[PDB]
Formats: sequence, C-alpha cells, structure tokens
Amino acid sequence: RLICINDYEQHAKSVLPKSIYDYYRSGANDEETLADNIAAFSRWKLYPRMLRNVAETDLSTSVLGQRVSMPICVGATAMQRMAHVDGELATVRACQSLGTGMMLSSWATSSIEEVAEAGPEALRWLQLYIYKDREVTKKLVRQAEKMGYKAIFVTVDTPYLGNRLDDVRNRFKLPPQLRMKNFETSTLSFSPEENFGDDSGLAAYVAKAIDPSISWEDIKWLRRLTSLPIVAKGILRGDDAREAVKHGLNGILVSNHGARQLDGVPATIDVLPEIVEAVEGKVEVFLDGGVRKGTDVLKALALGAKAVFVGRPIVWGLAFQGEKGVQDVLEILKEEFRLAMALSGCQNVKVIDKTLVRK
Ligand SMILES: Cc1cc2nc3c(=O)[nH]c(=O)nc-3n(C[C@H](O)[C@H](O)[C@H](O)COP(=O)(O)O)c2cc1C
Ligand SMILES: O=C(CC1CCCCC1)Nc1cccnc1
Repeated sequence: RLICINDYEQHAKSVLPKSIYDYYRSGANDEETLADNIAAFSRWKLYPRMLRNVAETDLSTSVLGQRVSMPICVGATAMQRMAHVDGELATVRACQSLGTGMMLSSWATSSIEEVAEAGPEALRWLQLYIYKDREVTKKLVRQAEKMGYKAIFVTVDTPYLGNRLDDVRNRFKLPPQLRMKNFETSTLSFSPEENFGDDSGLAAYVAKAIDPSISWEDIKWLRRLTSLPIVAKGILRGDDAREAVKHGLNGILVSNHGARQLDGVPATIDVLPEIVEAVEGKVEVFLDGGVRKGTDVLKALALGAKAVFVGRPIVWGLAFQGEKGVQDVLEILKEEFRLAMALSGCQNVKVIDKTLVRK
C-alpha cells in the first residue's frame, strides 16, 4: 500500500475526522508559503557525481554533539493523540528504534515525563514556548533537564497564532478525552470545556497563555536559566540569526513554522543559504518546512544544514498505524536519502557539498 510520504498523507485524509486533518494540514491565510515550502525544493536542481564508490553509504551524523543515525529528526507537532491513541508515546518509541531524535512540543498530549518513560534511550529535546507565566515556563525547562532531554528549541515566531482559516471555520479544539498534559489548570491544558471564544480555540488559547511581549531580553533570561543547548526556532533573517549567536545560543532552526504563522514568507530552503552565511560556522543550522523526500534532505545538507526536521509526515504515520506508522515514515525517508546520496556519489554526510545543487 503506502510507499512514499505523499501516500501517508492521502491515507490520513481518508481516516481522520475533517477538523483534525485540517488542523494538521493547514497553513496560514491563503497558504502561499505552504505551497512554496514544497515547490522551492523542486527549483533546486541536483548535479550528481558518478563513479565515486557508494557500496557503503554512512547516513550518520551529530546534532548538538549527540550522534544520530541520519540527518532526519522529528519536529514538534502539537497534540499528537488526535492522530492516534498513543500519540507522542508512539512517536518517541519509533525514534528510539530508528536512532534519531524527537523534538517534543510544549503543547503535547503527553507529559515530558511520560515521553521520557516511553523512550528512555531515545534522543529527546523540548520545544519551548515562553508563557506569560514564567514560573510555568521555568517548570517545563526544569522537567526537561530532570528527565534527560538534551536541548531546548525555543520558538520565536509565535507571539500570536497565525490565522489558519479552516481552524476558524471548524472552531478547532481538542477532542473531549484529551488535554495538553504539561499543565494543570483548565485553561493552560487547553480543556475543550473552557471558553476559548467563537473562532479557532487554539488562537484564543495562545492569546490567553503565550506572551506577545517577548524580546531578546527573554532570550537572555532563558540563556541564564539553563545550561542545556538552546536553538532558536523560527528565524528567517540573517540579522536575527547573528543576534541569536550574540546571545550565546547554540543553533538556528530555519523555519516558517510549517507555513502556519506569517503567510508570504519565503520557503525555508530558499532562506537557508543566507542564514548559513550569517552565522559564519559559529553554530549549527537546521531546516524544517516541506521535507517529504530523500532528495529534499540532500539539498538541505548541500546548502549547509546539519540536519532537517519533519513535522506533518510524522502525524500522517501516526494516523496510519501509531508507532509502526511513524517507524515506516522514518524508514522511507532514510531509504530515499540513502538512495539519493548513492546516486549523487556521496559516501557519507561530510562529502555532501555545495556543488551538488544549483538554482
Ligand atoms: C500540526 C502541526 C503542529 C505543530 N505544532 C507545533 C508546536 O507545538 N510547536 C512548535 O514550535 N512548532 C509547531 N509546529 C511547527 C513544526 O515544528 C515544524 O516547524 C513544521 O511542521 C515543519 O514543516 P512540515 O510540516 O512541512 O514538515 C507544528 C506544525 C504542524 C503542522
Ligand atoms: O549566560 C550566558 C552563558 C550561557 C550559560 C549557560 C550555558 C551556555 C551559555 N551568556 C550570556 C547571557 C546573556 C547575555 N550574553 C551572554
């Protein structure tokens, strides 16, 4: 049946309730960037070397000092138990099997501790939102430290939620049996019994809970709060990337939030070279947005990314078959990436060079 990532999305549309599929699929507004995140990869053309000896292709690399089996990691996607009863527990188990890392959403339907218990040997990182309540925010960071998470990815592109039109039409909220499990109060847990207005429930949750005032001073606060590596997630400008380096951060995740925040920003693959240039080798640079195929991974590494993160494909894996479905999606990406390396003449990730691509 399902042999590529597109097949998993098509299957997910056939089995998920509309409101859930739409929440996961949607971009902001007219979804111009959503289309471009994919189309932009196709404009970058590959210039493969022949006759390089590719009998033994090594996909392994490192993310912030921690070894991974491939430069393909799981990005934070909220509320995974909407897709499959086991949600984030299924995802972390699959990541452990693959030897890759899982970035856990602050808006997960499973707690920091529950995910660590399900994937004790998995490489795990926490995606952090800065809540108006700094005591909540600190508690999340402290729990990530205690529970063996290896970095914080602080999201910097969401002072307010983007306007996802289907979520407004559908009046998106959690199904009755689920909660954001990192929080205790009805509002912070996004209880679907709380009053979140007449439009998208999630946009109202953000407006109530998440601090629109945050600034570089809050990054200074976070840098002093934890010794863990910190990655700025959602940077699209070289000047902001340089500022993140000046604040002592340890990486940049070039991201447009899966095209869900400001519509009409460029595709991440198109802004990646500016960001790689701007940081001058001082920190690792990662990419997410539109990764669906092994050749997308190859292109991102050729342009200087250390690794890429996948969002929606993971959710579609869950919707098919929980842990097994996430494992299948990651195995397809790994095999497509191996083949793309081999056909391009690359024995290992260290020889994936800039001459492999042109736009
Ligand atoms: C359904 C969904 C939920 C998401 N939830 C979060 C979140 O909780 N925190 C966050 O920082 N980013 C979140 N993102 C953004 C992703 O981390 C990532 O940037 C994006 O999914 C990458 O693009 P892709 O879906 O094309 O792979 C979400 C994205 C999607 C599609
Ligand atoms: O606080 C630090 C160091 C951190 C501390 C923890 C581990 C890595 C670096 N740097 C900083 C803070 C504010 C403004 N400029 C620099």
